[PDB]
Amino acid sequence: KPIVFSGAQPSGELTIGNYMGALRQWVNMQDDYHCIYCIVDQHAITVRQDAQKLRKATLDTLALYLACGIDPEKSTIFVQSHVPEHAQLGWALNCYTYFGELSRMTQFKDKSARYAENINAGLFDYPVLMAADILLYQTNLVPVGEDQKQHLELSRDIAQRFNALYGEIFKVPEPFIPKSGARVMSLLEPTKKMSKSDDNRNNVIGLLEDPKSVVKKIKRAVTDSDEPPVVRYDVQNKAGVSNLLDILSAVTGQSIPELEKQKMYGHLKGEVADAVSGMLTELQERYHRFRNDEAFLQQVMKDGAEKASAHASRTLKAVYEAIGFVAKPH
Amino acid sequence: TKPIVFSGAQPSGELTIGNYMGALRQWVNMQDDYHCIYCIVDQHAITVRQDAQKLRKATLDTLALYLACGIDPEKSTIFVQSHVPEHAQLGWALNCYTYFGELSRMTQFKDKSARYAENINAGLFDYPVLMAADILLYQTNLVPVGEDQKQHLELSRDIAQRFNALYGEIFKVPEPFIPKSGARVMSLLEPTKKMSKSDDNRNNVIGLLEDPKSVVKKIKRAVTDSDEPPVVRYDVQNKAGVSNLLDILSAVTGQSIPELEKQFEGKMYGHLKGEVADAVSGMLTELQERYHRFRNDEAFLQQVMKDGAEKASAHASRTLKAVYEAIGFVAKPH
Ligand SMILES: Nc1ncnc2c1ncn2[C@@H]1O[C@H](COP(=O)(O)OP(=O)(O)OP(=O)(O)O)[C@@H](O)[C@H]1O
Ligand SMILES: Nc1ncnc2c1ncn2[C@@H]1O[C@H](COP(=O)(O)OP(=O)(O)OP(=O)(O)O)[C@@H](O)[C@H]1O
Ligand SMILES: C[C@H]1c2c[nH]c3cccc(c23)S[C@H]1C(=O)O
Ligand SMILES: C[C@H]1c2c[nH]c3cccc(c23)S[C@H]1C(=O)O
Ligand SMILES: [Mg+2]
Ligand SMILES: [Mg+2]
Repeated sequence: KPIVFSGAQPSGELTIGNYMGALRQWVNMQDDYHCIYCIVDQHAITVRQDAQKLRKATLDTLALYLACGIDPEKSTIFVQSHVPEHAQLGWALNCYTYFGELSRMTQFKDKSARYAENINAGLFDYPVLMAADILLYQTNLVPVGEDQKQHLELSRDIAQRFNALYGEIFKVPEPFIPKSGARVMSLLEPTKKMSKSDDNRNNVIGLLEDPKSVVKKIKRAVTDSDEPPVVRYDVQNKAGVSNLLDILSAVTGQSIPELEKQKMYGHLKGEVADAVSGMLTELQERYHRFRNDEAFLQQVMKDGAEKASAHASRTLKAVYEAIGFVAKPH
Repeated sequence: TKPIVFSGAQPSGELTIGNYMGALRQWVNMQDDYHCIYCIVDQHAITVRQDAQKLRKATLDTLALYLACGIDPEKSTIFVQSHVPEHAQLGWALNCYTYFGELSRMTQFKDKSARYAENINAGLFDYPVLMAADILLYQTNLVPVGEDQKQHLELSRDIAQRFNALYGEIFKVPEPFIPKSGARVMSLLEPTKKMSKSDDNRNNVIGLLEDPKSVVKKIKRAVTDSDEPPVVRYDVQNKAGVSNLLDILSAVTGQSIPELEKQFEGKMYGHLKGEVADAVSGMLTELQERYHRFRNDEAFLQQVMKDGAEKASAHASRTLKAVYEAIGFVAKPH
């Protein structure tokens, strides 16, 4: 069985874009792959977090994984900072990553624009720690949304570069990007993707949004000024309507069967809202159960970090041995 | 309760008289009045490409030379950086509180980028952050380094202050200790660049294990100026090679530059070179008598690293625990 690894930041409440781009695939892959899923709190602090909100968001993210169907008896689930090997491989991989590879990254430039007062070395080094997360587990396949394609390309290049110097230390990982829902767009600015960290909460549908909020947010989503108004797919010219179709389509898997609903944008918006909320209520029932069982959350983190540590330590010893470090005395 | 001292050196070649005068001599001398922790920073070393077999050998070479110089494992904690995972862990955390601009302004990154233009890697750029992690983990008060690391230590002070301003008094704010002489010993054939263990041209450096004959030859060929008559006077701008010899002699003997200039009135650079070579070789006799016994005692080397890593881990994990609590991480279940 190939190995699957993927992560999400506790930087906010997971969104429907997180669900369609990543989490839905994570759940689907649990029988055909040895799946390892991580709450990457070390990545989350590359953007300034209130300390209380970060601890809460870590546990919220864990309960949301569980609520979406990530099964701790099938998959390893763990918190990144609980496994020191991630930071240790992160440093070693820095020494095999070109500065130019990092400065050219779309996320670094975009987040630097968004956080001009906190352009820190963690933001720059983000893809290297990502590569470390992935390569530690001899990962074959990495289910992510479209925005992480470039980062995953670096992970592939780093694995191959290190292997060329030292032998077959790493597996070379490949992305798994879904054909629908890989880049869900912001409701009030459909030219930019939906991001859980957005200060403007109305761009985003969180997985825990009650039915009234969903109606309100979807009703106000930016749509085009065509005359007459019809539901057609043109990302360059009907970005908002196209994103609303993508959301409903990747929620019900039909495509042009909805394109054949030839009504007004308010009919689409009422349907998206009802459909989206029907999904959440099932998820939300499991969440409110998992989130308030602290003993269960602690057991899942404990068991998951122990499982991850066994694999991560094996790869890291091999890396340290290859590089030339004196082994830690036992 | 003694103030805490931390310092490191990379396993990147035989330590030089520059490493000794700028750092190692002070390391030894601070062992009685400070709680001293000294590190072989192999994770920093790999920011420049190393052959794996040479790195492993150089790690033990460096450890044995620490011990031969008088670093005392009864008095000091001695360990290899990679043996203590908290260093990389805090290294990542401090990345998130270090500005990209601060790192791009470091002179070392610029200078090494020029030397290794084919390997300008993210480790070389992030070098000072891991350095700050190494130091801040141990609640360090004083960091004995040569002058070239002054800028890097200023960053460590800035990172500690920045972090404490957000989270409370998690870190001690470390201070450099840089000697008044021998803080930047210069290369013998190119006196405008410092002595460096990593220099491909071995005739630029005096390693701590070099014979008296080898010392005499390298000092003899050291670049000087064309003053006729020769003038033994300290002037880095105009007389870099002669000034470096005076600095080296001053660093060995304790004699001031004015005293040495008076001493060498009417004398030739050959007089200066002979006195430098004799002084340097006398400085090295004791550590050279002991090096091979330390280097060939593998059980001793392993035991020192074992005990040191255990002692380091106890202090580092307490600081890292406090850092992770302050940042907002969920603590690992026990
Ligand atoms: N709008 C989106 N559509 C689809 N997938 C997405 C979207 N945003 C993020 N993802 C995916 O979700 C996963 C987790 O990413 P991440 O934790 O960074 O979420 P995020 O919403 O981008 O948060 P942040 O704004 O803090 O970066 C990744 O696989 C990422 O590609
Ligand atoms: N020429 C020098 N004079 C005085 N101190 C020096 C000199 N070179 C290095 N040092 C000091 O020696 C210590 C260890 O530095 P390090 O291990 O990098 O040595 P190095 O000779 O600079 O090697 P490399 O060329 O690999 O950087 C530091 O405190 C550094 O400031
Ligand atoms: C959450 C982030 C992350 C850290 N480690 C990994 C490993 C795999 C995929 C991802 C990540 S996806 C990435 C992102 O920023 O989207
Ligand atoms: C060896 C390097 C290093 C790593 N961690 C530390 C901590 C203190 C002093 C130094 C270092 S000195 C520095 C240098 O490059 O000179
Ligand atoms: Mg993101
Ligand atoms: Mg150096």
